[PDB]
Amino acid sequence: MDQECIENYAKVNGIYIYYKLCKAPEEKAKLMTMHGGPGMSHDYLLSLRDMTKEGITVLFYDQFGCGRSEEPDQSKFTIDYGVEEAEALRSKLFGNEKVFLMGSSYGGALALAYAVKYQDHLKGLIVSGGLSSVPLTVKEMNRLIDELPAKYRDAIKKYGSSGSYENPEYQEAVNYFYHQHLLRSEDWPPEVLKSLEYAERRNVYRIMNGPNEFTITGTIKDWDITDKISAIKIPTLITVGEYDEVTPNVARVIHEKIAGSELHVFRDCSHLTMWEDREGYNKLLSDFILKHL
Ligand SMILES: *[C@](O)(CCl)[C@@H](N)Cc1ccccc1
Repeated sequence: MDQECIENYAKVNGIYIYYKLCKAPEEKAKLMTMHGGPGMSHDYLLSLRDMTKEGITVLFYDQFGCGRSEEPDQSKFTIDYGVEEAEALRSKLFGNEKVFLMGSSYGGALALAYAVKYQDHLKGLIVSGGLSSVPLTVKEMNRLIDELPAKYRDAIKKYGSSGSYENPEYQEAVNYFYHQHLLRSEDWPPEVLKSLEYAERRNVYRIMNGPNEFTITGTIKDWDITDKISAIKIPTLITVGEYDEVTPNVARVIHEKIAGSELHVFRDCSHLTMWEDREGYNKLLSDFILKHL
């Protein structure tokens, strides 16, 4: 069964980053995880921790300016910097071993940007609810907004149009959206709540993402590397939910570009598929890693 994890606060390429590694028994493969946001934390991905009894070691770590890690210079708020951070961590920790990469949401996109440069260091890639193009995901989310009942749809196009995010009606619509496309549940896990809490307390989510999940005005609103991800040749497991805020259509684009890549859609699921179907999610990412051992 579980055997706790080794927590540390090491110095990466310039800044102090927090990480939590859980390895063995009978380790077969090592796996690094990248939370979403931007500006969240490993916390909400702690369900993937169950894969250790399946011989999978997991590396949970808060990215720059996230969770328990120090915030770098405002200019370092880019995805290209996260990639340099990831590689530095994998190396000054695992040496020159080939590790499996797992990215969730923004982490998925980051995970992709990683493979585009350091795929040779990876043995496999897992992109869950991720994206390769922000403008695309934005276009997809807008549809979801229009598909929401007028009671909330209008509130999102009104108060979200006058900068009135502190409005209760609007905040009411944001919630309905989250309980529909972010996480389908009434008893949200603490891990998620902590990562969400970390998003409102730091500055990354603010400066890179925006007010909320469906109102991106940060510094990635134009990010798009679709014409780059085609160069990835390693085994890729792309998962996405049915009601996923980052539609399976956006997951489809990634599927095309990556040859031989798998694509799995979780019915009755949304964005955080980690808690909606923990056993099935982990099982899928587990067998994926074990076959491409
Ligand atoms: C994920 O990182 C949430 Cl865990 C998500 N915010 C990424 C994203 C979605 C839509 C637009 C930009 C980023």
